[PDB]
Amino acid sequence: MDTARIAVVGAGVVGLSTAVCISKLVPRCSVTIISDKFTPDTTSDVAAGMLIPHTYPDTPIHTQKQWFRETFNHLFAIANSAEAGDAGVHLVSGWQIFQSTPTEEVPFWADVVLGFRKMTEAELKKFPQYVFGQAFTTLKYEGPAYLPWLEKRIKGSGGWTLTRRIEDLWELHPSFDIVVNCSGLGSRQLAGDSKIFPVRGQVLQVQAPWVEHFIRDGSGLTYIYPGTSHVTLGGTRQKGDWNLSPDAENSREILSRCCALEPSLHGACNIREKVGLRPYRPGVRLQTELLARDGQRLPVVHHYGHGSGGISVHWGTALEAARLVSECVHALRTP
Ligand SMILES: Cc1cc2nc3c(=O)[nH]c(=O)nc-3n(C[C@H](O)[C@H](O)[C@H](O)COP(=O)(O)OP(=O)(O)OC[C@H]3O[C@@H](n4cnc5c(N)ncnc54)[C@H](O)[C@@H]3O)c2cc1C
Repeated sequence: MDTARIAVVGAGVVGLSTAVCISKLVPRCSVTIISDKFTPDTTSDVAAGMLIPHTYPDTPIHTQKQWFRETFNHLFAIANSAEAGDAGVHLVSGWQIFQSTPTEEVPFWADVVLGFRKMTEAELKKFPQYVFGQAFTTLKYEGPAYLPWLEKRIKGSGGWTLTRRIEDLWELHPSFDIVVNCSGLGSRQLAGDSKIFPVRGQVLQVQAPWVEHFIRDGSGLTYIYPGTSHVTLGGTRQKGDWNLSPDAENSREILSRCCALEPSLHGACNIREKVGLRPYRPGVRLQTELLARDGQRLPVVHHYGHGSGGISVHWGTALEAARLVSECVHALRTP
């Protein structure tokens, strides 16, 4: 037929990024986006948005580092472009502190992020309960702004957004050629894999524009991130908690920790708490599965289980997923 009919389930940041890379990799494409919840309210919108490579347990550290590099150098061109307002990608400076001096003070992502260095004595004076610190400048992406921009790009490519429920993948078989699974935590029901589980995270969005440097205490328990609209203050990592009701004691402990780290936070307004379910998987599922039970073929390339560090690597993972897509499309062309 000389045309390929693609499909991407998932409206998260990676669900759209994958279709972007597919539209710019595969020669002949007709990729569509099909998800229950789109860019107004996805788990990628509630996300803080800082580009800090959280260490994946089950992925090669050089592969993960390269993913962060490929993502960073794309967002870095975005921040220097004219569309940085609409795409919502801005350079954010700040510091990563530590309770005790680590054995090695250089991570695997020092030479990619801008100007990795140590905190001076005068900089260590800003935090009395802390011995060692690091200083650097990264990029933060606003989800309620970045994801709509990706939508406006894929619309130019030729895709469209359908809002329907997909209980099982076989609904796409009698029409679509290949399916791209980017449903995130939802894929637990889609692909049946039980490895992915939800890590609950609650963040208080407070408004205080004087804060302009981010502050992360190394532990995931305390992060203070500046935002273009709401300063994002959070440190909750409950595991297996599907509960999306904002619990109050978390809003107490997060505020106490973050207020201790940055004191000027005392005079702040509009302390509105939201929650989210990180789709956690030891290794981000990125492989081509060919499921077909007493029927015709159905190639499905999986792409989920991003965890707490999926945004900082969403472009590299998109590249690898589009690689599998191109390989399988070639397998369909040639016999
Ligand atoms: C509070 C919080 C803070 C975070 N902070 C950071 C951070 O600073 N840095 C970082 O790198 N990462 C961070 N993350 C992680 C990051 O937000 C996610 O891991 C990642 O964006 C999710 O990738 P995804 O697009 O596959 O999943 P999602 O964003 O959840 O996208 C999945 C989408 O697929 C669709 N879908 C789902 N199920 C179905 C179904 N059954 N049928 C049809 N469509 C379906 C829906 O539209 C859904 O929104 C954070 C996460 C949370 C919760």
